[PDB]
Amino acid sequence: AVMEANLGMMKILDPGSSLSDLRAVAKSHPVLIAGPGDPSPYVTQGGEIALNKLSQPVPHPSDLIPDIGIERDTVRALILSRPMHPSSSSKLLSKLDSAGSVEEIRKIKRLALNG
Amino acid sequence: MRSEIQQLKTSVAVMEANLGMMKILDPGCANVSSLSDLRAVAKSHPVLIAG
Amino acid sequence: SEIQQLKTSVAVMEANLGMMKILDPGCANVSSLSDLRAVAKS
Amino acid sequence: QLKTSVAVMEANLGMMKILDPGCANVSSLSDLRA
Amino acid sequence: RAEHQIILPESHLSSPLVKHKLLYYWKLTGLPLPDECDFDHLILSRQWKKILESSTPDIERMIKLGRSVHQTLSHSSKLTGILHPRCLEDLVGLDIPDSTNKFRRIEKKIQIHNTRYGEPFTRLCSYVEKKLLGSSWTHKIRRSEEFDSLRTDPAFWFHSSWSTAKFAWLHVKQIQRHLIVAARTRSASNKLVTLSHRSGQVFITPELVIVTHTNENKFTCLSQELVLMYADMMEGRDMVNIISSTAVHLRCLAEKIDDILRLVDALARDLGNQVYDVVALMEGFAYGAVQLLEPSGTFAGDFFSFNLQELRDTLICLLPQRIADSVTHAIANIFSGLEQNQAAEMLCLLRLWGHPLLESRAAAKAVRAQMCAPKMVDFDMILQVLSFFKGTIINGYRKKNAGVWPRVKAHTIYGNVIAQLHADSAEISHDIMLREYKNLSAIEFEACIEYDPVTNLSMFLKDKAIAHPRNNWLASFRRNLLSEEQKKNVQDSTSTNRLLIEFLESNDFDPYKEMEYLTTLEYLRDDSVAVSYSLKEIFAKLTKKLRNCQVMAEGILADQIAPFFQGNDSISLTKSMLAMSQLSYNSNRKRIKHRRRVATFITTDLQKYCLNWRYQTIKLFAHAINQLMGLPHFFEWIHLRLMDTTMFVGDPFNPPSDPTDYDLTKVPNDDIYIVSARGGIEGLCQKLWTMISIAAIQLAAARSHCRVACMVQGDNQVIAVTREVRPDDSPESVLTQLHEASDNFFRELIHVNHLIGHNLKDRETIRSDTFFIYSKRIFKDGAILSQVLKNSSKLVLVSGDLSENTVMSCANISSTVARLCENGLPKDFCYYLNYLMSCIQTYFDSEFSITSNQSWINDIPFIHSYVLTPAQLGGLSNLQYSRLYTRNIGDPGTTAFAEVKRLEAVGLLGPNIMTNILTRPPGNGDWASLCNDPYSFNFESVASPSIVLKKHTQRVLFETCSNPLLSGVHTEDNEAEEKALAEYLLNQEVIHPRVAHAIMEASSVGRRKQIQGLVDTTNTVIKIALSRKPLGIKRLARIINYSSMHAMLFRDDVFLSNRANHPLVSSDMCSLALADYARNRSWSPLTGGRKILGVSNPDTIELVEGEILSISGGCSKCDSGDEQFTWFHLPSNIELTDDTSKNPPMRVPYLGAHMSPHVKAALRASSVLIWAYGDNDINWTAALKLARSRCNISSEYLRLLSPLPTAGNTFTPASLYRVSPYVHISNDSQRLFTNVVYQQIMLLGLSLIESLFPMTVTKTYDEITLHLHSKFSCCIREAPVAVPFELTGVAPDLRVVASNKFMYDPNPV
Repeated sequence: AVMEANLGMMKILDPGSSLSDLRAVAKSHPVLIAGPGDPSPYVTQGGEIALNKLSQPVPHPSDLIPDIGIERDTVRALILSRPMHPSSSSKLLSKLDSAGSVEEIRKIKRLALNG
Repeated sequence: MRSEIQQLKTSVAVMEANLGMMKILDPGCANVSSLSDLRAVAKSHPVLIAG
Repeated sequence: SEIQQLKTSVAVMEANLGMMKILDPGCANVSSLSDLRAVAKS
Repeated sequence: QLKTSVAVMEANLGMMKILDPGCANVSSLSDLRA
Repeated sequence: RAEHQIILPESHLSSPLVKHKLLYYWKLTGLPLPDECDFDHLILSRQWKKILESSTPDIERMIKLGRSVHQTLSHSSKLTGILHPRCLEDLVGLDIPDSTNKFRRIEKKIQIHNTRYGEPFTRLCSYVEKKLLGSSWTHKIRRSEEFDSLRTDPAFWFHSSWSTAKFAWLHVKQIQRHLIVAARTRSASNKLVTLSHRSGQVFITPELVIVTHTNENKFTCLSQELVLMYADMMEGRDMVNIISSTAVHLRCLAEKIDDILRLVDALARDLGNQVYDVVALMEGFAYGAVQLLEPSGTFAGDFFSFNLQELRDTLICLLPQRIADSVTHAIANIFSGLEQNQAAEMLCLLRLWGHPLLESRAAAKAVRAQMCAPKMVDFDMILQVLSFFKGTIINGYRKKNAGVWPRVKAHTIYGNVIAQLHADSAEISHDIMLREYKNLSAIEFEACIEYDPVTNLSMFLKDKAIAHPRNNWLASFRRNLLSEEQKKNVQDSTSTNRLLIEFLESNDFDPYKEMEYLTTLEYLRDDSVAVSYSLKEIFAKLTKKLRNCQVMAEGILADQIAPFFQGNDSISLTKSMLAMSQLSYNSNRKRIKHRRRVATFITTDLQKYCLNWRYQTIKLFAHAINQLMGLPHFFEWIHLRLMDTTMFVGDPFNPPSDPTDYDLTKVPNDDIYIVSARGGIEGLCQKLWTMISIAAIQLAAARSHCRVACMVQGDNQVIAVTREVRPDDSPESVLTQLHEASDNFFRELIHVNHLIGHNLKDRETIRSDTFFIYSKRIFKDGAILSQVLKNSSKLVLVSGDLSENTVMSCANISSTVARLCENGLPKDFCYYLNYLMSCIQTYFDSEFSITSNQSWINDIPFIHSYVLTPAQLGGLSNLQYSRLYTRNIGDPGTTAFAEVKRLEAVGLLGPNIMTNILTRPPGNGDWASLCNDPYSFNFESVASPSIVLKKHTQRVLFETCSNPLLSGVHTEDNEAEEKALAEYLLNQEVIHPRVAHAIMEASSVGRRKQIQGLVDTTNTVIKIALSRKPLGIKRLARIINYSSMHAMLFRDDVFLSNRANHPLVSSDMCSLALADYARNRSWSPLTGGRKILGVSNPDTIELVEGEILSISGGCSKCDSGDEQFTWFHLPSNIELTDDTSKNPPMRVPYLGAHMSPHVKAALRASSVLIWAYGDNDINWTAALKLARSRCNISSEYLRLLSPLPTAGNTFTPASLYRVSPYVHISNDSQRLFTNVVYQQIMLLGLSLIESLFPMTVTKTYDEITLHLHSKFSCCIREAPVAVPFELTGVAPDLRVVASNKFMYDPNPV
């Protein structure tokens, strides 16, 4: 009716990773200045405010933007530390140094945790 | 009936005038507040606005 | 009735505008023993 | 009446975020009291 | 002089490590600084050409020390100045042969101790175990191989890895403490000790210790509390090595710990001070190795992989990529392969590299980055949390006040749902709080809570520092370091700036006028308010008025509003937490709609919790509590004051680096400053934040449609999300429902904390089906998970600073060894370990002393019988063998004589010592000393130095007390009233010390003692009160020579005596006959021959004669005519590992109004006085005159309000709970103790059950049944005839002031 004549939306972009999905999923809110200070370093040309993981306005939104060693060490920790029959533990450790990708380590992780 | 509708229209007319004075943020940052608002407000006894 | 629901929907508007007003540190002399509709209407 | 009330609800109550523009810069206390 | 030998230097680290104290003393000598300190902000700015011309002794020692150190190094190369922690690995291997040969003199005597007394210790332990377990278990009484390794290697403390550096750093520490004591005296002695180590030297002064390596041409400098940090970490990691390599279930850890230590030492040479960003992750690797052992495939290895990724990410920024990979692989192989307890034991690796060097500028940057940040919080989520906040307030007030809502404004009750609950005063459900949140958040209250500003009174008596105001803030720093116009802005401070002393001296103190500092907004006009921040890694420093209002606000919230949210305290926290992990999956799996409830756990820690609260988030919650109290403006003060003020991180060696800073309102948001802070400070306003966190947790519970049992103490929050299942429901379905509930709740908790401005992580929070983490203990499947190595790291060798006290040092050793025995160790190992460590203690105090004993320190049977005789009788032993099984509730005298009788029987303690204790000459003795300390003997003894200094400062600080609150506390005749009351109570026909202790504690005399004992007598307070009034000559000579007088008094009384007047009782009678003989003989000059009675209780080990039944059953006692026993049963085939599908049901084992408290104490004194002496008119007149001192009741209201005459006159768990949650107790065939004694028997029985299963055992195999038979004991006595009489004499006057709310109740009840 006569409601959008005063409340200016400000297009907040909470990340609830590129700049496209941030602009795509970004609800517009009428933000209300309560504390003292200057909010001008945190808005952007176009009226958009990017929030942190602590709901903190950030100066530029680009602040908001695998491995095999860790994934093999953790599955060694799962084979070594869980209760398991000692032949089967040595068999799962045998076909783990022969791995060569992140895939087929995840097969052992779902092969060890499922027995 | 109609009198309560008149009070609803008057109360919404008060609400739109109160939202016209709040510091809603726009691109440009016209209505900001300093730290001297608290300093000028704290110089007196805390007041009762109730009614 | 719908008017009786509009009354209790219009009343929490002022009770929320008084809440938004007392969040400002410049509204620090607003005593807590005061109606938030009365804070909103002032 | 039923439409302008929900127009105040959607932009007043559900969508309302509260900004505290904290002094994340290098400026003295007497410079913030200006 | 002798006044300087009272408050000794601290022997252990109690303070942070300031970098610029060390760099002040480094620059003050002419040595080159480290190369990361060339462009330092404080070193390049101070005027050293005036500092070095002060010609104080503190600078002359440094200049002479630099001429000493520089002379030994060479000019052919570059002198390097390596700073901590880049010198961990070199000081790790420090090897002074002058301290090795000085500890080998102690080792040579401990080996003679073993070869003379180790076989009677075996005989003792086998004796007590054969008595408590019967002679049908006698083919299973062997000493543990922990005990046997302690028995073959007596010098466990001397022959481990890390022992040579432990020797060297303890000798360097004791030399530097001696030099500080010598430098207190104005003298001209050579205060420079040079030791020579393997390839280098060590230079010791009261301020620096310099270690020089001469082949590498390097040196390092260490400050006063940095050699304490090195000494503490050396004996800590050495004792961790000793305990982990002796204990059988820990021997795989020992090598691992050496690896995990030495590797990180090698990182400290090239990570530097950021190596403690690696050390901080070590805790995480102990929490992820427990989560490897999950019942499902979910949650397993999530936090482990997260910490391994964090360790890689911290290493790749500083190291090469290959070394980061190899170190990450090494950390991954250390923490892998562990058990459930062995993974929790690796929480000892926290304080084991020590602490970083702190500075104010980096701490202030870390605070400004998060406390001056902008925030954007959602208003609707504040309304939802406020709805649950106000609904929890309404339900809590309704529960407390018998079904009545708070006084709600009638025009603020919106809708038809809350207006219907208001008329019925019905309890609001969480679903109505979520549905009707727009109507429940908008509700207002009225003044319907009568608060009380001063309630606790112990929080106003704490030794908290007060910041001197902001026109004098440059007195925060050392005046030597300020600039020339910064020295002109420093004034003299007449105050002491302590909360205690400036609370006592502040007359015209009205609490309701001190709260007007906040309600009237006068804290915000006031231009003298300064806040100072402290160096840490929880503490600030406020001004006087603002600290008073903060203490009041915390007390008011914790007294009135905080129990509405339930807070969700030692036994009741191992019953609310040990029963909370009974809800886990593996606790009830043999059991597996709405029949049986299970839970899965979420331990969350919020990122930067206290300094992300804004005024915009907390304002409506503070508004609700202000309306509920009737206060215009009280509970939102911290954000409004810190927005308007500037604060600084205060440290005496860290001044402002700009020499032209004089006024705080003009300094930039820079160096040490936080200008207009918007967050909160930790500890301040904690109760409000905990309540808002509970409201958010219950909101996340209702938004995800589940029930939740939480527990939150700030940023550490523990949630059990619960789910009700069928017994015939499949275990896969139970695990699936728990995982879905934990996922839904955890998403909603993320969501409602992000919108009120907080961050708990998606990966750092530990979610688990099995365990949770509370007070840094892991609670896992109804059991507490072991931390023996943490307690081993604190098994240290000097305790306290108030004198050279050996008794208190051996007492700390005994308490730590008892805490080791509680975390599951063999009993014989802990008992002989305490003997050997107490011998190490008592030989470490004749040598290595920083301040006569030549006759008795070379006497091995004296040192044996002096460390093994109990402390109640004059020896050093604060560990009876009964304390290994249970708690010390009972009579200390009968336990003392029972241990002496056992030690005499097995051959440890000689026959002379028993008869010399029995024929011991009596002490001075008063009726007041018998009343204030019952269970006590009138033996000649020296008073403990801590008791004397504590009592002196309590008597000195209350001489200048002037405030109207607590005005009648310090009277001029309180000692005369105490002597008169004790002579009235005790000097009767029948002498009862315990009921007289109860009466005097319930009167105004014990109330004065209780109020004066609330003051915080720290070392600074004791220094202040000794400066304001000196101690004397006799008392101070007793403080200084306390240990020699204690030892020579043992030598004269009970070790070396003739005693031709042989006593009546012999050494073979029961120990309570012995203790009654010793009391009746010792108090005989005071008493005159009457029987001090009503005191002694039987020792629990001496009382019972246990028996474990055979396979067929039947006991050799009950075959001999015995019927009185307690029955203990343990079911067969109990798993103690994750395979809990066939375990018996687990339960919590056995562990142990509406008036003013003045009327409660008065009625308690009335009940005790009529119960103990008689019930007639003179006894009731005396009961009236004693109860009249605390309240204002009349004679007829005593007789209809006094209770019936009765016998009423996790931080540290009692034990691990592995097989004690399965034991069944029947105290049915024993009818004599159906009382304290059957509690002792039940606890002894549970400790004997769990003693049967060492930590290497995960499965039971048979059934165990105990009969604790106690019928044919020598220590069984029938209760005597209570003979009433009239109290001869008249009761003392017991005058009282009427204005005190803390000592008197003027209302006629």
